[PDB]
Amino acid sequence: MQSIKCVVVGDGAVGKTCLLICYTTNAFPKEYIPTVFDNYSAQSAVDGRTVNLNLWDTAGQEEYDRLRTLSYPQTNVFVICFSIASPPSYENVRHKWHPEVCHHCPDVPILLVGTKKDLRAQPDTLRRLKEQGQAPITPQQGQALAKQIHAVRYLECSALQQDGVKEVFAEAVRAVL
Amino acid sequence: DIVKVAIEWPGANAQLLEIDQKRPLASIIKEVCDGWSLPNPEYYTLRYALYVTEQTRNDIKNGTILQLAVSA
Ligand SMILES: Nc1nc2c(ncn2[C@@H]2O[C@H](COP(=O)(O)OP(=O)(O)NP(=O)(O)O)[C@@H](O)[C@H]2O)c(=O)[nH]1
Ligand SMILES: [Mg+2]
Repeated sequence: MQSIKCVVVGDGAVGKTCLLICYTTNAFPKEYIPTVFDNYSAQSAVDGRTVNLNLWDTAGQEEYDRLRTLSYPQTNVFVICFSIASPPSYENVRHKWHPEVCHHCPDVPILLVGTKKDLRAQPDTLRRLKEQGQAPITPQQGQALAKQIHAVRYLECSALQQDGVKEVFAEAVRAVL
Repeated sequence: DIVKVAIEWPGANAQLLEIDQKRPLASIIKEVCDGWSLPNPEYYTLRYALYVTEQTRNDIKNGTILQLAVSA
């Protein structure tokens, strides 16, 4: 049984932590608590095989930027996240996150994840983003970003609706298995 | 009480530790030194990347990055 080091990165508040909590317990936390660094460990069977999935949670706030990069060495697969309700986090992927990961870990597979998919058609999110001249990120937009950064896969999910979180990490292990 | 920190050592990969604030630094430094196979831990001190002493140990905030340095 092999072990897989999986590191989740993305802008602050995109939902990287809730993602890991939903996959681990199916819970959803009450408040936004910024992450410094946290670890989760899980046994998961993918295509009839079992692996040790060692999930490293990462900080998305700029205060902890360099701290985040100290977790990178020997990462087997990166999960890069952006909020479907935050285009800014969408742009930072190809301009900030993909460059940073590639630099510290070239040739390490990258899985691209659009989180908070349930907010794509919510009135409040639509109005707010409308004032600034933007709309929730489109499925086509995600694919264009995944191609541009050579992500092994593009996935959309919602920890709040428990929709697609399992598949996200099943694909993380596959990318390296 | 507990604090999360990263400890850097040149050439090696940093250690991301949760430090027990009830344990002496000396025990923590010996553990950290073992992590990089370093003997004579008493001749090492943690400093910011300023020294971390027993007097100021509790000033450390979560996410702070420390260096394992050779003492004066
Ligand atoms: N509507 C909705 N909100 C979500 C979802 N997932 C997370 N959120 C909300 O998004 C905010 C940020 O959540 P969190 O998981 O902590 O994000 P993070 O990327 O880990 N932040 P950090 O980088 O500081 O550690 C929280 O309020 C959380 O409730 C989701 O699927 N749907
Ligand atoms: Mg988090």
